[PDB]
Amino acid sequence: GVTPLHLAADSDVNAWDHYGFTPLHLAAHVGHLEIVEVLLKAGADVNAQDHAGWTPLHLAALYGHLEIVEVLLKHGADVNAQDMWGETPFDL
Amino acid sequence: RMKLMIVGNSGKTTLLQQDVKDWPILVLNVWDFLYLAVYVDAMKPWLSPVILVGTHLDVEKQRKACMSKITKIRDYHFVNATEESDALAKLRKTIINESLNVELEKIILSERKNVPIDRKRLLQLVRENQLQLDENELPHALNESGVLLHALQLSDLYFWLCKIMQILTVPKNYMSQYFKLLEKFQIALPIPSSLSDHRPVIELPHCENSEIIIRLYEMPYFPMGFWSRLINRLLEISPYRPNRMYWRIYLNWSPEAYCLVGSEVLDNHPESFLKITVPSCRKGCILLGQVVDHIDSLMEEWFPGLLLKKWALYSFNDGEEHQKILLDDLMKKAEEGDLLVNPDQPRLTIPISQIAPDLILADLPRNIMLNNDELEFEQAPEFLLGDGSFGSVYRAAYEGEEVAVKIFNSLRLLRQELVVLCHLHHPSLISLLAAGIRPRMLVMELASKGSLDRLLQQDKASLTRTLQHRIALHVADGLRYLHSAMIIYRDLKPHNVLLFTLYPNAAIIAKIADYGPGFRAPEVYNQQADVYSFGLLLYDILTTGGRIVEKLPDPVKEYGCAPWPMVEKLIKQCLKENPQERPTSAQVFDILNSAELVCLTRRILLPKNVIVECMVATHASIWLGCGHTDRGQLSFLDLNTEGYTSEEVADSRILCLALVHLPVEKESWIVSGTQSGTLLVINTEDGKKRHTLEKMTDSVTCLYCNLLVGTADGKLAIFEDKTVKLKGAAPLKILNIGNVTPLMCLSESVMWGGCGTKIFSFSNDFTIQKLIETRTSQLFSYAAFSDSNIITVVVDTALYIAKQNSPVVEVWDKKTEKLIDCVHFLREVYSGRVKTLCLQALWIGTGGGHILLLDLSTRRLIRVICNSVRVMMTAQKNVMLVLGYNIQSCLTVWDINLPHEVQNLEKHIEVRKELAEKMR
Ligand SMILES: Cc1ccc(C(=O)Nc2ccc(CN3CCN(C)CC3)c(C(F)(F)F)c2)cc1C#Cc1cnc2[nH]ncc2c1
Repeated sequence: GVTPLHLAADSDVNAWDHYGFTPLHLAAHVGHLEIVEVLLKAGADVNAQDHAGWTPLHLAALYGHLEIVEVLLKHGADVNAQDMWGETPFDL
Repeated sequence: RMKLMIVGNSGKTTLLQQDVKDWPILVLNVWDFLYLAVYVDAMKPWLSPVILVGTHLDVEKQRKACMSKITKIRDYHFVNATEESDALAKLRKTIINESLNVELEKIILSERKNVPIDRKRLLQLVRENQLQLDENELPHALNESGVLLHALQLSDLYFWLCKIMQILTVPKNYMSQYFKLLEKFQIALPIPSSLSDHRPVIELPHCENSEIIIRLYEMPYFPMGFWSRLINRLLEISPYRPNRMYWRIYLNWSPEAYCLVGSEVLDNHPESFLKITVPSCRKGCILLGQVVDHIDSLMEEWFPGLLLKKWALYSFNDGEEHQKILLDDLMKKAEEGDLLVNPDQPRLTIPISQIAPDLILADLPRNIMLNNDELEFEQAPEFLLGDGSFGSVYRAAYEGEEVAVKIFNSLRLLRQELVVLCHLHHPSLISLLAAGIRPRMLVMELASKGSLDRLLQQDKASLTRTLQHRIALHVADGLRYLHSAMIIYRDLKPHNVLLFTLYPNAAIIAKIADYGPGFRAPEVYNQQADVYSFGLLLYDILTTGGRIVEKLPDPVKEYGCAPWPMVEKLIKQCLKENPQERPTSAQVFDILNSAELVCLTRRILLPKNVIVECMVATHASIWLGCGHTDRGQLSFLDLNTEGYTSEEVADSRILCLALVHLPVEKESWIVSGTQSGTLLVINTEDGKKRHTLEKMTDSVTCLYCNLLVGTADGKLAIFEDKTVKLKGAAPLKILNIGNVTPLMCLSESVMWGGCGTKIFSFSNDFTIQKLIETRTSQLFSYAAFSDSNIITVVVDTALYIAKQNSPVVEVWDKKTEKLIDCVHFLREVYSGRVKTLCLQALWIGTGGGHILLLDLSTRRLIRVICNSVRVMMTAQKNVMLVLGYNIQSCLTVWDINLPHEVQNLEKHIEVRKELAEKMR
């Protein structure tokens, strides 16, 4: 239930998999800053959510990839959005 | 205020001036359809007092004769005029004298009756304060005043009044309510009630006297609405093609099965006759029995009382006039023998089965008539069953098997009970064995262990948890079945629960019986009262003694029984005071038909806004590491008294906990690994005797007792169990495996562990024996999960290993050094990411509050089961502890039998259902 864009992000722009992770989510999760920037420049949904409510900013700041956080913020992202548990990318 | 009604045959509204209206006489509401009787036979069905008044007799002695025809009623008045009568003032004075000889709701009704065509309660709350009684103020309150009328389903939220009930002349919710009311008011039937008043010409059946059974009902007066009610109820008749003709019933199914239920009157007779003509064969007598049963039910429920005479017509020889004999005489003859003999020349006789085939219980189902030879039926006094507490029941033997015999002294009750019983075949309902014709009795199967009431009173030791669940589940099944057939049990009591087998895995354990008070709903019935009674019964099952020994108190606190979560909630919701909020019996059974209902021993909720990251179990009690702040708080939760305590012991968040045991000196020290890297050793006996071991370079993330310390830099430090008590103890050796790669897993079974993305093994010599790289499994799950830290390791024959923020659990063979998807299991049956594992079966606690269960052979999903899981582990009756979050912390103590018992029930119910599939 994944598209080659999913695998490219790991190693459609908003198509989701079993876990709700769109390419963006996985790009901000693994730590590929360039892939995140490419995806936002390609028209990504910086306000998307997975099956657990996490946003691309959530995974970007969840692992310490602050450069991806800045790239998302400069591209219309919401810094106060909440997850399933109500936490924000600022919280993580 | 008062209600006045015009009754009788006929000025109607002409005499009312002296359909609903208002008139002061004190103000009254007049309905033209005390009670005023306008004057000769319609007054008897009307009979609250009735006043006789002449029908404007202005057309003398004739009026007096007509009055004395019926009078020789409260009084008589000669109002002999359509207007301005001489005695009109006298009639008004008499009516005033007769009439003279929820107040808040009455006041509020004026505002209530302001609907141009539910929300009325809001109007009762906006402009009133006492109406806040709500539940206690609206139990019956409006139908008593004829305004805003409200088992009618369309009555709770429904509130044209009586004139439209208009259909006799010729909103969707309003139309549905009108249809329901017309069905209730017997104006229209779910086959009209005013079809015709002339009996249609009937077909010609067999007219032989020896071939027909004729039952006559001589009634002096016809009650009003009798025929319409009989038409409505003479429809659920079955001989196992209803060519039905309707008039003010010719129900013929076959040339040998028909009921000619009609009414008539002879020329030389002032009363009325109801005639039933049935064929005297094997099938028609069933129809006759059903028709007699329905007529008796109508004259007992709808129209109590009514002197009614029952005759049966018999002819010794064909071609002779039918001779009518009272049913009491025929019953006496059937009790004495089975032949009616002519008193004159006693040589011609006729069996009762050919005359009154309902006094000898004739034509009962083929598999049910009692064979007088096989059964013992020895109803000797003092050879009772239950010492007579079950009525007049003794013991006997039917076909070599013991049975219970109930003697019936009075034929009405036996036939009513048999008709009730012949359509109740359920695994949880006691089943009919013998009809019991000649002794006039009823024989049932026997329960060896008495009733459940006796078990709860005395034999409490043998009643285990699974036995309680099985009894309650079977009784709920029975109640649900009873309500499925629109049958209402009176009051479900422990005395009505018979126990056959005490083996917990048997298909049937408890049964419901009714051998002809405190277990009462607040409203009293209705099935909501039955659910209330079942809630009380389950309260008395969970609490073994309970209310049968002596708004309810909490069962696990008043009586001190072992806690049973998910059953106390069911009791609470069943015993809800509002009948609309009680669950239906089907829903109650589904709640009982729960795998997690039996095993869930304990459920503890921790103080609000507390975060616990790790726990350990003493061997009951639990130590917990609070992580809702930047201070190291150690909490102590007692699983018995739920005495949650906490204290600050460290300057940094406590990350891991372990328990060193020293049987040599009988010591037990809890070691706490903190974020700053300090191992805090505290004697579990007292918190004062505490110290610290050698401080680690980085955070301490895992501790195991064999004492092994895993840090955030992979520096596994080995501590001898006897040197844990040594203050500032230095480890004998340190593996130093990994890099600045946390060592977070350590398990026994040579023993193994996990750090970063590598698995290591080592023996008693404490050096690396096997190293396995777990990033080679990136083709099965992408690098977002494999490249995470390793958080859990368990072992039986292959290492089951779980990584941080990953819903995938991997399996690695311990020999060749080389796949459970939790999202798949969750979707088939919500975050998915694995937070903890444990082993016994494999238990996987995911971040969304689910606890997946797997077998250790084929990794098959058993059950998926507070919406987070932080850590699950074993403890000791072996149990499982699970900790999760809501943030409101959650502790859940299951019975480790959980993988097995929930399987049993899955088969149990099934085989039990099979019995129903065989009982139909
Ligand atoms: C000897 C005997 C005769 C009759 C019954 C009986 O109950 N029949 C019966 C009738 C009707 C109904 C259902 N109606 C519907 C609505 N009504 C308003 C309420 C109920 C039920 C149902 F069950 F469905 F409710 C059961 C039990 C025994 C027995 C026995 C026995 C067996 N074993 C034993 N061991 N020790 C003692 C002992 C005693």
